[PDB]
Amino acid sequence: TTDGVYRVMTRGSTQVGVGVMQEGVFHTMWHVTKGAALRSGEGRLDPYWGDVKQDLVSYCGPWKLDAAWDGLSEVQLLAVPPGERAKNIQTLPGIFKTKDGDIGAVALDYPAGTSGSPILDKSGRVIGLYGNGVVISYVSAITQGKR
Amino acid sequence: VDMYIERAGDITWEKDAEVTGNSPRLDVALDESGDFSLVE
Repeated sequence: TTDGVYRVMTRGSTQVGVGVMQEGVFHTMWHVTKGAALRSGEGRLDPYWGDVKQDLVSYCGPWKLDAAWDGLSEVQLLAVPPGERAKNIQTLPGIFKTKDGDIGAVALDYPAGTSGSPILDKSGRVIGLYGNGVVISYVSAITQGKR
Repeated sequence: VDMYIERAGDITWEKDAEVTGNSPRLDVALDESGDFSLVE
Protein backbone atom coordinates (compact mmCIF):
# COMPACT_ATOMS: atom_id res chain seq x y z
CA THR A 1 0.00 0.00 0.00
CA THR A 2 3.06 2.29 0.26
CA ASP A 3 3.30 5.11 -2.28
CA GLY A 4 5.67 4.32 -5.13
CA VAL A 5 6.29 2.64 -8.47
CA TYR A 6 5.68 -1.12 -8.68
CA ARG A 7 6.42 -4.01 -11.04
CA VAL A 8 3.39 -6.01 -12.24
CA MET A 9 4.40 -9.69 -12.40
CA THR A 10 2.73 -12.92 -13.57
CA ARG A 11 3.14 -16.62 -12.96
CA GLY A 12 8.36 -19.18 -13.61
CA SER A 13 7.68 -15.43 -13.31
CA THR A 14 7.54 -12.66 -15.90
CA GLN A 15 7.14 -8.87 -15.67
CA VAL A 16 4.12 -7.75 -17.70
CA GLY A 17 4.04 -4.09 -16.68
CA VAL A 18 4.46 -1.34 -14.10
CA GLY A 19 2.13 0.81 -12.03
CA VAL A 20 1.85 3.66 -9.56
CA MET A 21 0.53 3.42 -6.00
CA GLN A 22 -0.75 6.80 -4.82
CA GLU A 23 -3.22 7.73 -2.05
CA GLY A 24 -4.05 4.05 -1.54
CA VAL A 25 -4.94 3.44 -5.21
CA PHE A 26 -2.95 1.40 -7.73
CA HIS A 27 -2.81 2.84 -11.26
CA THR A 28 -1.71 1.00 -14.42
CA MET A 29 -2.63 0.54 -18.08
CA TRP A 30 -5.61 -1.58 -19.01
CA HIS A 31 -3.65 -3.69 -21.51
CA VAL A 32 -1.23 -4.70 -18.75
CA THR A 33 -3.77 -6.48 -16.53
CA LYS A 34 -7.01 -6.63 -18.54
CA GLY A 35 -8.70 -5.80 -15.24
CA ALA A 36 -7.59 -8.95 -13.45
CA ALA A 37 -7.31 -8.84 -9.67
CA LEU A 38 -3.80 -8.31 -8.23
CA ARG A 39 -2.04 -9.82 -5.25
CA SER A 40 0.03 -7.56 -2.98
CA GLY A 41 1.73 -9.90 -0.56
CA GLU A 42 -1.12 -11.55 1.33
CA GLY A 43 -3.64 -8.90 0.24
CA ARG A 44 -5.79 -8.62 -2.87
CA LEU A 45 -6.47 -5.54 -5.01
CA ASP A 46 -9.68 -5.57 -7.04
CA PRO A 47 -10.34 -3.36 -10.10
CA TYR A 48 -12.43 -0.24 -9.34
CA TRP A 49 -12.48 1.79 -12.60
CA GLY A 50 -11.31 0.87 -16.11
CA ASP A 51 -11.53 2.24 -19.64
CA VAL A 52 -10.28 0.43 -22.75
CA LYS A 53 -10.26 3.57 -24.87
CA GLN A 54 -8.03 5.46 -22.44
CA ASP A 55 -6.17 2.19 -21.76
CA LEU A 56 -6.20 2.79 -17.98
CA VAL A 57 -7.37 0.96 -14.86
CA SER A 58 -7.37 1.72 -11.14
CA TYR A 59 -7.50 -0.65 -8.15
CA CYS A 60 -8.99 -0.08 -4.68
CA GLY A 61 -10.38 3.37 -5.57
CA PRO A 62 -10.88 5.97 -8.28
CA TRP A 63 -8.07 7.32 -10.46
CA LYS A 64 -6.06 9.84 -8.40
CA LEU A 65 -3.43 11.19 -10.80
CA ASP A 66 -4.37 14.56 -12.29
CA ALA A 67 -1.17 16.48 -13.19
CA ALA A 68 -0.62 17.41 -16.86
CA TRP A 69 2.35 18.19 -19.10
CA ASP A 70 2.83 21.96 -19.44
CA GLY A 71 3.64 21.81 -23.18
CA LEU A 72 7.15 23.34 -22.83
CA SER A 73 9.33 21.60 -20.24
CA GLU A 74 11.35 18.42 -20.26
CA VAL A 75 9.90 15.48 -18.38
CA GLN A 76 11.28 12.22 -16.95
CA LEU A 77 10.17 8.68 -17.71
CA LEU A 78 10.64 6.66 -14.51
CA ALA A 79 11.26 3.44 -16.40
CA VAL A 80 11.15 0.13 -14.52
CA PRO A 81 12.33 -2.41 -17.13
CA PRO A 82 12.25 -6.15 -16.40
CA GLY A 83 15.39 -7.19 -14.51
CA GLU A 84 16.63 -3.64 -14.03
CA ARG A 85 16.55 -1.07 -11.24
CA ALA A 86 14.11 1.82 -11.65
CA LYS A 87 15.86 4.56 -13.65
CA ASN A 88 14.99 8.09 -14.79
CA ILE A 89 15.17 9.08 -18.47
CA GLN A 90 14.72 12.80 -19.22
CA THR A 91 13.27 13.99 -22.54
CA LEU A 92 11.37 16.79 -24.25
CA PRO A 93 7.96 15.37 -25.33
CA GLY A 94 6.70 15.68 -28.84
CA ILE A 95 2.97 16.03 -29.52
CA PHE A 96 0.07 13.80 -30.65
CA LYS A 97 -2.29 16.18 -32.52
CA THR A 98 -5.83 14.78 -32.45
CA LYS A 99 -9.28 15.99 -33.40
CA ASP A 100 -9.90 16.41 -29.64
CA GLY A 101 -6.70 18.32 -28.86
CA ASP A 102 -3.01 17.71 -28.31
CA ILE A 103 -1.43 15.07 -26.05
CA GLY A 104 2.18 14.89 -24.95
CA ALA A 105 4.21 12.03 -26.37
CA VAL A 106 7.68 10.59 -25.61
CA ALA A 107 9.88 9.08 -28.33
CA LEU A 108 11.36 6.43 -26.09
CA ASP A 109 11.41 2.68 -26.77
CA TYR A 110 11.67 0.31 -23.78
CA PRO A 111 10.62 -3.36 -23.40
CA ALA A 112 6.90 -4.13 -23.26
CA GLY A 113 7.16 -5.10 -19.55
CA THR A 114 7.82 -1.36 -18.97
CA SER A 115 4.21 -0.41 -19.87
CA GLY A 116 2.63 1.48 -16.98
CA SER A 117 5.81 3.30 -16.01
CA PRO A 118 5.07 6.86 -14.82
CA ILE A 119 6.12 10.04 -16.58
CA LEU A 120 6.96 12.85 -14.17
CA ASP A 121 7.13 16.64 -14.24
CA LYS A 122 9.91 18.61 -12.49
CA SER A 123 7.82 18.83 -9.31
CA GLY A 124 7.78 15.01 -9.19
CA ARG A 125 4.06 14.71 -10.06
CA VAL A 126 2.88 11.87 -12.32
CA ILE A 127 1.58 13.48 -15.56
CA GLY A 128 0.72 10.17 -17.23
CA LEU A 129 1.72 6.55 -17.91
CA TYR A 130 4.03 5.12 -20.61
CA GLY A 131 3.08 2.37 -23.06
CA ASN A 132 0.20 3.21 -25.40
CA GLY A 133 1.37 4.71 -28.67
CA VAL A 134 2.14 4.52 -32.38
CA VAL A 135 5.02 3.54 -34.68
CA ILE A 136 6.46 6.07 -37.11
CA SER A 137 10.43 3.73 -33.95
CA TYR A 138 7.85 3.70 -31.16
CA VAL A 139 6.35 6.89 -29.71
CA SER A 140 4.22 6.65 -26.54
CA ALA A 141 1.41 8.97 -25.59
CA ILE A 142 1.63 10.56 -22.14
CA THR A 143 -1.64 8.90 -21.01
CA GLN A 144 -3.37 10.58 -18.06
CA GLY A 145 -6.79 9.85 -16.57
CA LYS A 146 -9.40 12.04 -14.90
CA ARG A 147 -9.75 12.71 -11.17
CA VAL B 1 -2.56 -17.53 -13.35
CA ASP B 2 -2.19 -14.81 -10.70
CA MET B 3 -0.71 -11.35 -11.08
CA TYR B 4 1.14 -9.71 -8.20
CA ILE B 5 2.98 -6.44 -7.53
CA GLU B 6 6.40 -5.67 -6.03
CA ARG B 7 7.59 -2.19 -5.05
CA ALA B 8 10.43 -0.91 -7.24
CA GLY B 9 11.07 2.64 -6.03
CA ASP B 10 9.96 6.09 -4.98
CA ILE B 11 8.41 8.45 -7.50
CA THR B 12 11.07 11.16 -7.65
CA TRP B 13 12.71 13.46 -10.18
CA GLU B 14 16.44 12.65 -10.50
CA LYS B 15 18.82 15.57 -11.09
CA ASP B 16 21.47 13.48 -12.90
CA ALA B 17 19.20 11.56 -15.27
CA GLU B 18 20.34 10.52 -18.72
CA VAL B 19 18.74 12.69 -21.42
CA THR B 20 17.68 11.35 -24.83
CA GLY B 21 14.92 11.13 -27.41
CA ASN B 22 13.45 13.45 -30.04
CA SER B 23 10.18 15.43 -29.97
CA PRO B 24 8.13 14.50 -33.04
CA ARG B 25 4.86 16.24 -33.97
CA LEU B 26 2.40 13.69 -35.31
CA ASP B 27 -1.21 13.74 -36.44
CA VAL B 28 -2.99 10.73 -34.95
CA ALA B 29 -6.48 9.29 -34.37
CA LEU B 30 -7.61 7.19 -31.39
CA ASP B 31 -10.20 4.50 -32.06
CA GLU B 32 -12.74 2.81 -29.83
CA SER B 33 -10.31 0.02 -28.87
CA GLY B 34 -7.74 2.50 -27.54
CA ASP B 35 -5.41 2.19 -30.55
CA PHE B 36 -3.61 5.22 -31.90
CA SER B 37 -2.95 5.35 -35.65
CA LEU B 38 -1.34 7.93 -37.90
CA VAL B 39 -3.47 10.30 -39.94
CA GLU B 40 -2.63 12.24 -43.09
